Amino acid sequence: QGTILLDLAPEDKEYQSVEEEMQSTIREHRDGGNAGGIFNRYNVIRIQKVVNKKLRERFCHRQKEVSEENHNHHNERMLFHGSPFINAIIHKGFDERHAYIGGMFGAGIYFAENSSKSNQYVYGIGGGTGCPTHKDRSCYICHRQMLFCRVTLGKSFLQFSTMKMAHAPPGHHSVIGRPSVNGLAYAEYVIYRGEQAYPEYLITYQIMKPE
Ligand SMILES: CC1(C)OC(=O)N([C@H]2CC[C@H](c3cnc(N)c(-c4ncccn4)c3)CC2)[C@H]1c1ccccc1
Ligand SMILES: [Zn+2]
Repeated sequence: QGTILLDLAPEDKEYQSVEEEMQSTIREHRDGGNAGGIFNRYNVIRIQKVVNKKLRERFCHRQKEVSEENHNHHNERMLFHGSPFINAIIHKGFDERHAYIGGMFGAGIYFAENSSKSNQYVYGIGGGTGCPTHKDRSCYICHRQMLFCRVTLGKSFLQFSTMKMAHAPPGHHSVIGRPSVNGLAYAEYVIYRGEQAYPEYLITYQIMKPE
């Protein structure tokens, strides 16, 4: 009924596959490490498959709708997501009702192809005040969580800024904020319907200090 978390073993190719994507999508960010910490690698301590009959089924039902309106192409894609609400997400699914127009963001759920981008948000916008125990955005002690999700993008509307969007434009199912000068540095994939993202993998890790 609820969700069941399935431990993958490091010997399992799926485990290796998921970690590789994470480690390899670490990229340098213009903030000197202020948001997600200074690190050149992660210590992946755990990777669990998220199994939830209800959620999978809703996700599949939505994927079919988007498909009929996108010429039978649901445009599914694997993307990362980091936020202080992962534990809620893996049990109740993504819920746009917690997405609000504010600051540099529209009322949608944001994803990223780069694991280090998602890491910048695990403790809040701009990293917030860091981990709860040491209030350190660069804590190497506390364990972090991020999701490698299945994301139904359907027909994406491309634009430079995504901060005052309430829903995907007419005819579309997602919005991609693209790089610009004086703008974004990495593309941001946004959905406005929770059902368009299934949290396939729960990644437990720590950023490692440089050597
Ligand atoms: C900047 C935004 C646009 O990028 C996101 O992806 N955000 C999501 C993160 C998670 C959130 C969310 C999505 N699904 C949920 N299910 C819950 C959630 N929270 C509390 C209780 C129950 N559920 C929260 C909505 C916006 C936002 C966000 C908000 C605050 C911190 C980090 C990230
Ligand atoms: Zn800490």
